[PDB]
Amino acid sequence: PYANQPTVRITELTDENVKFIIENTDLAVANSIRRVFIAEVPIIAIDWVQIDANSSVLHDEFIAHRLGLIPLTSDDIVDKLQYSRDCTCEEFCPECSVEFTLDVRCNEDQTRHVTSRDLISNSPRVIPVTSRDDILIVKLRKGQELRLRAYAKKGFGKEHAKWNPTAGVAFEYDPDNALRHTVYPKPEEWPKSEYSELDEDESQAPYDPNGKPERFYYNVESCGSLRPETIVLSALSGLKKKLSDLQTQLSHEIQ
Amino acid sequence: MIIPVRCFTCGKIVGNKWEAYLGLLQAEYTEGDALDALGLKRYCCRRMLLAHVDLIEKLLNYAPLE
Amino acid sequence: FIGKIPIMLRSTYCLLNGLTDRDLCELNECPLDPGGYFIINGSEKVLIAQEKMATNTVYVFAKKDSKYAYTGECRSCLENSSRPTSTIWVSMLAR
Amino acid sequence: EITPDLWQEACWIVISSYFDEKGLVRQQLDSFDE
Amino acid sequence: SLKQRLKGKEGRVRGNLMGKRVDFSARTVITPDPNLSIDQVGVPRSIAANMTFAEIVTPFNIDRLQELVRRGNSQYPGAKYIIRDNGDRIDLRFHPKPSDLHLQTGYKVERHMCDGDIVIFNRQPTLHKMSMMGHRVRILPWSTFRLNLSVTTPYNADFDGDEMNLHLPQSLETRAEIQELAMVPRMIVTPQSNRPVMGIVQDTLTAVRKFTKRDVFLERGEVMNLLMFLSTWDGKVPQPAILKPRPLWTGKQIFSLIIPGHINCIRTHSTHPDDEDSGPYKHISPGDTKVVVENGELIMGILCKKSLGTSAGSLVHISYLEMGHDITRLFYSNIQTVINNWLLIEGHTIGIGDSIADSKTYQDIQNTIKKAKQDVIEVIEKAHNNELEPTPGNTLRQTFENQVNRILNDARDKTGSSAQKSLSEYNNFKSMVVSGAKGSKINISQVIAVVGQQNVEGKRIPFGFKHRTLPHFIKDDYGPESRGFVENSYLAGLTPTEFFFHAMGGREGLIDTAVKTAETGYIQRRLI
Amino acid sequence: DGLKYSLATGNWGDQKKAHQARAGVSQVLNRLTFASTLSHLRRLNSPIGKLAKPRQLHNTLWGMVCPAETPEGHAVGLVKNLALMAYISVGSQPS
Amino acid sequence: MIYICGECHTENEIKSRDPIRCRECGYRIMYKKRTKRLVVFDAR
Amino acid sequence: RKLRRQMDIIVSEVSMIRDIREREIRIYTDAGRICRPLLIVEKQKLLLKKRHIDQLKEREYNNYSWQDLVASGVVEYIDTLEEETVMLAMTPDDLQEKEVAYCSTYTHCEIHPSMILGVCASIIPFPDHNQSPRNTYQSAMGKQAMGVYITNFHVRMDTLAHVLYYPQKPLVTTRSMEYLRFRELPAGINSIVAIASYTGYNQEDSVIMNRSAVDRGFFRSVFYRSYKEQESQEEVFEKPTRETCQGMRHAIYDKLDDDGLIAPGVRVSGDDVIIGKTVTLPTKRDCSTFLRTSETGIVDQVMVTLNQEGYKFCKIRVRSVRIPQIGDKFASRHGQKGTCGIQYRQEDMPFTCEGITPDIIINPHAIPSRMTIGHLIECLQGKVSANKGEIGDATPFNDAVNVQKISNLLSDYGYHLRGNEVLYNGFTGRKITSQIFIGPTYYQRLKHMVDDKIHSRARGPIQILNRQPMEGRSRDGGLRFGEMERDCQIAHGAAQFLRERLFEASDPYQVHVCNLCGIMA
Amino acid sequence: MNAPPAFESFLLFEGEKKITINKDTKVPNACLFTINKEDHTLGNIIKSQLLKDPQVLFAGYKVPHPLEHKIIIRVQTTPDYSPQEAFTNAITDLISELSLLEERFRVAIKDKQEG
DNA sequence: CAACGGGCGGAACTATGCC
RNA sequence: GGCAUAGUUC
Ligand SMILES: [Mg+2]
Ligand SMILES: [Zn+2]
Ligand SMILES: [Zn+2]
Ligand SMILES: [Zn+2]
Repeated sequence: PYANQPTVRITELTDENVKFIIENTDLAVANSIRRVFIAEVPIIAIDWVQIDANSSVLHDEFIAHRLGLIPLTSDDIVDKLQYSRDCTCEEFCPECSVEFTLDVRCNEDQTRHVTSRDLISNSPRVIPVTSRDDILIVKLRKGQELRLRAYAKKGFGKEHAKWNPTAGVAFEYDPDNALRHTVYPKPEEWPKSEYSELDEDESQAPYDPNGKPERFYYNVESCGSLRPETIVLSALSGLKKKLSDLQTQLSHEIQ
Repeated sequence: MIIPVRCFTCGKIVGNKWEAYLGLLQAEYTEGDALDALGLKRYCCRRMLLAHVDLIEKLLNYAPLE
Repeated sequence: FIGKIPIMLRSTYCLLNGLTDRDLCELNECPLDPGGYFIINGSEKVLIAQEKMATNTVYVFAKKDSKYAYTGECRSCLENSSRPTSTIWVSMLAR
Repeated sequence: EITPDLWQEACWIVISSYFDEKGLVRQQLDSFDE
Repeated sequence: SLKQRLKGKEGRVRGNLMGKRVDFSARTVITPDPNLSIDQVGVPRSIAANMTFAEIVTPFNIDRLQELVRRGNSQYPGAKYIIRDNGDRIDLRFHPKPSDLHLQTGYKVERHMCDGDIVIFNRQPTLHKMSMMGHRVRILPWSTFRLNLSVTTPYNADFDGDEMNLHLPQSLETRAEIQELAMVPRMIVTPQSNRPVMGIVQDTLTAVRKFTKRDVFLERGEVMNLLMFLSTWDGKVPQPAILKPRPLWTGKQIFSLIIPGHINCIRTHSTHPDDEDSGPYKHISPGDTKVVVENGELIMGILCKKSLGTSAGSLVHISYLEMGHDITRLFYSNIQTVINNWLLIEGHTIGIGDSIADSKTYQDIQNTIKKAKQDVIEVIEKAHNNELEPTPGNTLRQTFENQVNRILNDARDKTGSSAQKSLSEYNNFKSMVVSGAKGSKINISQVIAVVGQQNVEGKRIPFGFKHRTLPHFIKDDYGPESRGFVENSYLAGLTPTEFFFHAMGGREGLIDTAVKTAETGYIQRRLI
Repeated sequence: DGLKYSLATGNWGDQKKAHQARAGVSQVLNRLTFASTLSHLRRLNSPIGKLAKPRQLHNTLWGMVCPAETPEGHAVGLVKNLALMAYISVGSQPS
Repeated sequence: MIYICGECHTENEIKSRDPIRCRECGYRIMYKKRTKRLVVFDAR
Repeated sequence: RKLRRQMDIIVSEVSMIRDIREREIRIYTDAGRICRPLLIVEKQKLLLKKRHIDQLKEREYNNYSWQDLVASGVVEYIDTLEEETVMLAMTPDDLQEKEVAYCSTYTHCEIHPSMILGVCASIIPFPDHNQSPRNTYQSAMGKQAMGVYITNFHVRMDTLAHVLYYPQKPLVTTRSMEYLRFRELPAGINSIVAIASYTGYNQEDSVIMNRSAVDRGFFRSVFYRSYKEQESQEEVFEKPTRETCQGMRHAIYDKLDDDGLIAPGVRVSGDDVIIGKTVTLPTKRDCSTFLRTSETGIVDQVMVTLNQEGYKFCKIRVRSVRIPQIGDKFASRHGQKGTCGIQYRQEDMPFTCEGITPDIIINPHAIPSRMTIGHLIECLQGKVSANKGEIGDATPFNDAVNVQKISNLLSDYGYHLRGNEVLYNGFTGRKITSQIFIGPTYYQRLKHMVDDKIHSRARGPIQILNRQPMEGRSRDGGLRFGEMERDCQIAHGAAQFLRERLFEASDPYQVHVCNLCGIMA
Repeated sequence: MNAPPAFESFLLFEGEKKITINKDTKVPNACLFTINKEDHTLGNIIKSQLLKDPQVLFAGYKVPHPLEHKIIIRVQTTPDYSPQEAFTNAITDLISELSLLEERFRVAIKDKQEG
């Protein structure tokens, strides 16, 4: 009637990728962590645009939508910030948002590429990930002009998918089909998984009636906003705070 | 119209790869080799570059109002 | 001067006939526009090809329960001059 | 000088030349011109 | 003229007295929603806030109605008007003075439509009385008319751009009329053919067969979930069938909990042979056919279209006739929810692997086709040598055509039988055909083996050109290919002549569909 | 005014006699998609008013008229579209 | 009120009760200039 | 025939027919005959040669073209009633060759048999694996898809216009789309479609859409509408004032400028005033134009000019971005149409081993009865093409493209040959027992949305002659309660509901009558 | 037009309570917990943890409608044990497991980089 | 036997020309 | 405001 004793092993760790193996954990817990990677990890992204001049070939909502999807490095200040709905300011203060400014005009005979290199922020720690190519925003002819002011709030991927900090979360358990959770009409047509521990002749592991899914394999790839280790840690802390607040509310209700 | 910033299916950023992709193609690369070189690993990301039609080049031909 | 005749777009007597794509873009006209329509009071009109029975040929048909057994008509026209058609029938009474 | 089993490109070269010469709305233009 | 004013449709009598435009009506797109009950309809918040119902003030509700008036026309659970006893109207869409907001018994408040309101839902054309039934309103976020899926059959409605009409009765008298007369659960069994007019539709129906196979053993947690989705559940988990070495339930053991009351029924699965009922194993049924329900428990058998469908004497029909509309409604809802949430575990699909046959089957099909073409050639040779003898009552052309068509039909049917009997136990075409969800053995045959002969006006493809079908054939060619017998299946593809002949064949179906409708409507109007 | 009116309304004839004038020529160009524009510019019409014969797909439409593209409803088989390589003669004189 | 000419792209003042003509190019199609009022776009 | 082939005396347009049995020669110079080009076969060998092919493939900087091919006597124009005296061959290198002799006197040959299809039916991939009604339905629905309809849409004031954000050219395309320019102005997006029954919201031709994909710009579009008004008493463009004009409404006039026109970039909600115009009543009457109810668009462009006569003229355009909701209509290139049923986020959609959630989920019951196997083959070919890097060829009659070849090609990239893939459940994380068929198919967003179709009424405007509710969603009209509906209510027996629908809900009235003569008094 | 704002799926509004406790009168020692603004991310963990308890006889959860954000959990336990105690113990055990997992992942990161 | 007259689906949504 | 015509959905 007690908790488990999970263990981890990090197979590969780079600047955009973490591969690890969780063991001695329940499938529900593993999948809940997998879901929290995608949805409930706070990220800084642009959420308020005011276009002073737009003589380009894309309309204002098009440009604003493109601006929203440029990822900003929120490695360290995403914890410090507050939600704009949770702040004492009127609309925006430095404690709950980061302000951006873009002002580009083309006066040459060559098409100019307005990229994320041109977004300028007041805080030096929240900058587009392509500022230590570039994310193209719009192209300008001669005489066309763009100028705007934007504000970067804080949020997570349940609200909008621009706050989703990951690129592809590969989740897989039981690479050899020893638990028969999926049934193959022909087992020999199916390619073996990357983590399979079988020979070149045997296709499926023999059935294991007294087994449960353990040893989940992950691969969390980051979209550049957070680094792929803080995505995992923020998910374990982020899920842990959801359970704690549930326990607080239950204790009030019982009493 | 213009290449999207993110891949629709998974969210990997493909909005900074169109110029590099065109340059690789101009440098005598096959499309498969160019996509492999740019790091587009899964077909959801690969189709974003394979099937893109860049109309903003055509839209830039017409003179602006001002 | 006896009147004004509408002109079909991209035809030999339009202002866009023979122009290159750069000139078309200068005139704010799409180089991909196929043409072949009229501009009447702003709106764009398209004539629809209308099928008709071939003229100057003898066709022999039959009618279900009419007086005649077999009929034959020759819808006759003269080189698109005038007198549009004159369908002469040479029938044959039933038995 | 036959074109054997290389036909799947020859036929489409011919068709491309056709559509480069004429187009798709040639009927309307030719009828109005005449 | 006045006679023209009164003459026909759009004319006064028949266009403004026998049928006229009404108030309190809405029309928008319908989309599926398997989480609703049989007699519920999902309504967007905009339509509800736009349509109103007049409620008379009494001491039982004066506080609630006063709060609604305080909310006003802006907030959705509000009201739009206050109608005095004298009849004079008070507006609430703008800001009124505090004096008019006073409410006393005998007043009327025109509140916005809320949950539980009774409405009449219709899809045009209205053919039988199961096209206008009463539903209970539930308010849902987005802007389409959500409605359940078993109610698709009464309306003949699929969810591809369709629309339906909403009518809101305005008086307690008519509301009670619709509640006691035209509610959806009360129209389950039609008086046209004394059969249930609605049944399980194709997705719970393609999955209840798989659920009710013998192999389905359910773990403890899966049983917990499925029971969590049961609305008519006592609260006691039944003893598992397999008790050692691991507790396992069974799909029948849970469909028994779904089945209401003490219903006794005996049906037969759609793949039940003609020897089980005769030889031994009559009551043992090796293939698990011969559905038996005793005391409301599914003892044996596999459930399909012939048990849960819209046919006479089916399980749903027995449930209605024995228990009533109020229990048959729960029967439908529970079947749908439990089977859908189990299907989230098993899954379903359809693909090329399900539409591809085996090499031996391909050899059989090609052999049969070659034999049929040879036989047609032989018949043509005998006819040319004048050795063919006419059949009494038929012309020489008629007997030749009859022999040719008979040979080709035999070929098509034999290839179809080979394709059917060469399927597998995991094939999804077989899954959707055996359970009766959607498709047929002829469709499987056309996908795998042979599309078959194309006919125009009941005869073979005619001679459009001078004595030949197309410019690619010689004159006077009566072979199977010349007159349009497609030897290929849809998976292999059609050669250009077969493509054109198939288009000629499908044009007739499109024409008949576009033609029959007006005549059918006119016949029904004359009868009425 | 005569040419402008006939092209604007579609009633092919004089304004005073728009009763027997055949309506349905000179439609307003479809601009929803480029394919819509092209298939509108290459379109035929059979002036037949319910008989199946003029609505069926005759054998002689091979390579001249699309076997598939047709509207559904009250004009199934009466509105047709040219095949891809089909051409329509412009006319000459047999001198 | 300032309207931008559709041919020479030159803005010129035109008031009410005034033929819509363009100086120095003689065109007849004029476009209104973009407003100075500020409008806020979510970046969704 | 020799003279027509040389193009010396008889133009290539003229047709010549010999009726051998009836001894008649018919020559037509008429206008209106319909004809198509055909290759010429002299003995058994095409007159088209490799020299012609090379001179054609060097077409640039060589002034050798189709006219120079026709003038060489290689191809020919054949009208319909000259086709009755000709022997055609569908494919040269297959029908001219030595066989068991069917015909050894071929007189012509087909260029390619796939040129029998029109403009809208040349975009269907693998049409020979489909069903003819499905091909017809796709031919119908190809004129309703939303993409960029013309490149100069920014200077066109068209009454209604719809343009997609990010169109894509198909990954599986027909060879004859290069002539239709579908590569340059496409209409649709390649979507990762999984054919599965997930939660029951795609039953009966419905579609489950990924909401996270939609948040990234998937199938998003714009809607442009144009309004016009001219000042034909004395109508004048001017800003009305509440306490000086006779006619007035409950709308806002504070958006307008001095001359009565909204400047571009001004957000206008439903039931606002765009153009303010006033009639001097012989003291001023308001005839302002109002936004069509519930648009919530932004003014895009305002054009001021003079009409034919000389009155001032104005056209104003309004744009509104349309994000795909749960009522919008989508369709593939195989006659499979459906409406969005519900939208799930990325965390809820089922995923593969590699984190590839489908963009669209469609029901497996749509396939067996409709027999659109071109859909499955297009999905498989797209899954091969997106990995290989090429763009698949789906021209109708090929003989060099088989399902077996496609499957073998797909097996070389690590996937199951027949296209299936093991998916995991989204909510619970457990493997789904049945493997799902998933791959990139080319989908279209049809013109039919739900925001342009939702309509309701409760005591609105009323007609003048009959005093019944108006007709038309734009006029807040009611829904007709026809004779079939009243017959259904008669069959029900709901007499009071029927009387309410036909009398009280519609026009009620009262009159007086004399008890002696039945005449209104 | 009828589009709910995105934040309504996780933000409690004025008046809404996070969790409400109701008893089940069909079977003794049964209780239903209704949680507002939650989904499978919490329902699945709580159910799977309740099933580990040997004194829990029933433990399930369901989402009554995907368009309305609300979670219902039903747990029945053996006598001399209450479902509220089972629920609280489940949450405590989940928190302990997550804390241990985070500690071990952090030490694994430390070992992997610079080690 | 011939001539004359009335009869021929149901809903719904856009657009354009004209009085 | 009304009359007419055209297209489209089911
Ligand atoms: Mg339908
Ligand atoms: Zn703040
Ligand atoms: Zn991707
Ligand atoms: Zn100018």
